[PDB]
Amino acid sequence: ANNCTFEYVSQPFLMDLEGKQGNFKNLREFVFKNIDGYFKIYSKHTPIN
Amino acid sequence: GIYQTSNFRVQPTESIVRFPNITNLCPFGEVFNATRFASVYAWNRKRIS
Ligand SMILES: *[C@@H]1O[C@H](CO)[C@@H](O)[C@H](O)[C@H]1NC(C)=O
Repeated sequence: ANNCTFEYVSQPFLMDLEGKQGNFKNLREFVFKNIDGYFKIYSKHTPIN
Repeated sequence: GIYQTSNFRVQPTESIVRFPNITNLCPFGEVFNATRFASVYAWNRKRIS
């Protein structure tokens, strides 16, 4: 990984420690985007099975 | 009779100023106060965003 430009660091997001056995399926959705030089992102966490 | 002459509106008492913080915590500090500064021939950079 050579020619660098930017490097941002953050803690993990959208992850927990839950223990269950059954029907608990979840859906994760994001919005990747690139507008005005900013790779925008919109999200909506919707736990649903 | 009655004649609508003028209006007497209540003016704002003051103006409250403050910032909502938002994208914050700049590491910009660790630029001037550091150790092992490079030489003149050597080139260095530190992108901050
Ligand atoms: C380097 O020293 C200065 C002098 O007081 C002080 O601001 C701090 O300890 C260091 N600089 C930064 C930006 O943290």
